[PDB]
Amino acid sequence: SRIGKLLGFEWTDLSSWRRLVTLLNRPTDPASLAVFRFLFGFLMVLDIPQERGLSSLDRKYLDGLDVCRFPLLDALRPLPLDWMYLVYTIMFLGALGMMLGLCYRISCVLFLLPYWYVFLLDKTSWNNHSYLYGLLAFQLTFMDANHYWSVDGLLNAHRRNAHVPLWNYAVLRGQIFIVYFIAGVKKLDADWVEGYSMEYLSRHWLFSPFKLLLSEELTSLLVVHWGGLLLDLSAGFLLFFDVSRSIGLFFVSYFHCMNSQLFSIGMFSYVMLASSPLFCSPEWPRKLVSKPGLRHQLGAAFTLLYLLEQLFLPYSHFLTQGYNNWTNGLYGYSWDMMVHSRSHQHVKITYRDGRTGELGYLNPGVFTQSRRWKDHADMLKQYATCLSRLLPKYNVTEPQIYFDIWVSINDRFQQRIFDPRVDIVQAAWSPFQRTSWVQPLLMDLSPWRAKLQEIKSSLDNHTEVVFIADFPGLHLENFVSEDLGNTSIQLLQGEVTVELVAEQKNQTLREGEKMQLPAGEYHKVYTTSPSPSCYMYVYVNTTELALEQDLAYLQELKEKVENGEPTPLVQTFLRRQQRLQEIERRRNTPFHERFFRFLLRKLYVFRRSFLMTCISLRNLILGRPSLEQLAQEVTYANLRPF
Ligand SMILES: *[C@@H]1O[C@H](CO)[C@@H](O[C@@H]2O[C@H](CO)[C@@H](O)[C@H](O)[C@H]2NC(C)=O)[C@H](O)[C@H]1NC(C)=O
Ligand SMILES: *[C@@H]1O[C@H](CO)[C@@H](O[C@@H]2O[C@H](CO)[C@@H](O)[C@H](O)[C@H]2NC(C)=O)[C@H](O)[C@H]1NC(C)=O
Ligand SMILES: *[C@@H]1O[C@H](CO)[C@@H](O[C@@H]2O[C@H](CO)[C@@H](O)[C@H](O)[C@H]2NC(C)=O)[C@H](O)[C@H]1NC(C)=O
Ligand SMILES: *[C@@H]1O[C@H](CO)[C@@H](O)[C@H](O)[C@H]1NC(C)=O
Repeated sequence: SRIGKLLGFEWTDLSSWRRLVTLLNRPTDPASLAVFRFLFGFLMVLDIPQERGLSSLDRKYLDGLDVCRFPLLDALRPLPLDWMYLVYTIMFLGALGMMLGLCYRISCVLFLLPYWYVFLLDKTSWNNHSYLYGLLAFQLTFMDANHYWSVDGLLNAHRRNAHVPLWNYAVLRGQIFIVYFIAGVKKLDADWVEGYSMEYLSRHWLFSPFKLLLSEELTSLLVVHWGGLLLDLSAGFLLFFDVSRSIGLFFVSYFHCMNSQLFSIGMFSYVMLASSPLFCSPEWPRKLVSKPGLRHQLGAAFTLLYLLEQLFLPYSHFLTQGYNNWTNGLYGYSWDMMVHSRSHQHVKITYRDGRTGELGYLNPGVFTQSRRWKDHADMLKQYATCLSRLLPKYNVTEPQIYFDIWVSINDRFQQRIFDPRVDIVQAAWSPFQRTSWVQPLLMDLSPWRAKLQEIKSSLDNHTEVVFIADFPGLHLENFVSEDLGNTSIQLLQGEVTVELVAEQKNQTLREGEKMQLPAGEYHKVYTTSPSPSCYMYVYVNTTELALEQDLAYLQELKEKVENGEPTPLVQTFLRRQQRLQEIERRRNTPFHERFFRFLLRKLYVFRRSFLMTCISLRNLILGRPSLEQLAQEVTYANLRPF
């Protein structure tokens, strides 16, 4: 029958529970599962000492210097350095055991435990590939892949050349299809259909022949955005059918190779390439060489429940209102890669003393190791709690901490994200309720960006225009510098007051009015309307302005008569010229020198990781020697091999 030829199954097995159970447990050849197991083990062995932090473990959890952690659960506290090195050693031993296929269950447990522990230990390092690695580890733990091409066959003849059930293939195929389909359906965004996101990626040299047949706007619009969506849909769909197998495999391989070359994601693309050929016939590596029980019901119930859970999970942001933010939820467990970009401008942290009442300012990125806390509420709350418990170390009383964070998403209006008058230390945050101290985004200016495009077709190219939207009640204080000549402010919408404190003069502005700000003084803008206000700064100050004035003077002198202690400006210009010549030389440099330097750096990373692991194991087993020998070993370990 054509139905069973194409779909691989019949309808009459779906009529009964027992018929479905008997259908889902047909035996098959284990060769491709063993090939995928070997490839996944080798890729994880190569991937552990590079991205997970085995080399950089000594400066992430160094003793003495306290860093505000960001765990999912507040009870989690990391172990000291020797125990963390022991945990990474146990994880590497489990990865080696999964790679060689000996003692498969214990190896899968010893790989599944510390990877999930490290993934739950840190929220700032969440990504798509770590979550995919955790899901693939949890999937491959339960399956049996030790029946072909393994040391377990040599150590035991009972587990060599044996059959495997169908659901071990079905779960992995469903997982890959779920990842592809969820990425494709999450790429249907309002900012992605207009091509604003990742619009600067078309300037890369790997798109060099694509500019030969298409214009730059056409290459940036049709190929990057729509072509990626079509490639995701085709990678989801074409691998199921036997007619579209080879062309779909070629497209998947080309897409994964291009994404591996274009970005710095790591070894995610190689793992996707290793999981790509699983959709073929289950005897494809073999040609290269030459009443049901209760567990049958368990292997189907687990498959159905896991598929339902993984289908429901990426659209489960409607229950996580506590972690909800401007866009949606947390990041990483939604498969929406490369959709949004950030450009942070300024962060100001103020503190008021609880006893003296004095006001002071803190450093922007003090006591923190990451830059991902400026977009999420829970990380801000944990940072406030950490600063509240840390600030008495510097002769400070019980503090009041006020934040002021400005951010822009996908080149929009720079507006505040939180209210700067709410103390976060005494504030309330719950995972099951909507937060009350998050400013909503102003999407009403979205067509007026095109009007801003008209402003982008306005005046000199060297001029600068900044779009600022302000909430009612707040005030923006700025210091226009002395060099900022010809600085003007134009009001677009609302009612604002501009105040100069040097002469104590405040004026009200109307729509369309223009004002000239003083240079070298502090100024403030207040919103004095019930509605939020939108306005624009038009100014040009910089070395571009100075060089344009000097270029006009030199051009006038040239057309009149002529041709066209150290010197820091001349040396800076020569350094920029030498930077351009070094870029041109790197383009002209053959690949072998860069490859040798890359291999030397990777060998240094691997050697430093192995030496630090050996030093930590010697300190754990044989105790801690005197500090002179330890300092000598630290100096010897950090030395480049050469
Ligand atoms: C300083 O203010 C702004 C730049 O900050 C400029 O003002 C423009 O004035 C010129 C004519 O002088 C007009 O063509 C432009 O349309 C004005 N800018 C607007 C309305 O966007 C100019 O560089 C300086 N102002 C003056 C009066 O010279
Ligand atoms: C110009 O008018 C504004 C508008 O009232 C004044 O701004 C206020 O400043 C005072 C203290 O300077 C505060 O007590 C008020 O709460 C502010 N108003 C708002 C709505 O926040 C500004 O001080 C005036 N400047 C001069 C020089 O008179
Ligand atoms: C405003 O104009 C000044 C012109 O001096 C710009 O500054 C120079 O700034 C760069 C850093 O961006 C320094 O490396 C140079 O040494 C400065 N030149 C000097 C001091 O002669 C400045 O970037 C412009 N923009 C702002 C926001 O101030
Ligand atoms: C005041 O602060 C300094 C540095 O923070 C330190 O000596 C100590 O915490 C305080 N000293 C006294 C005498 O209270």
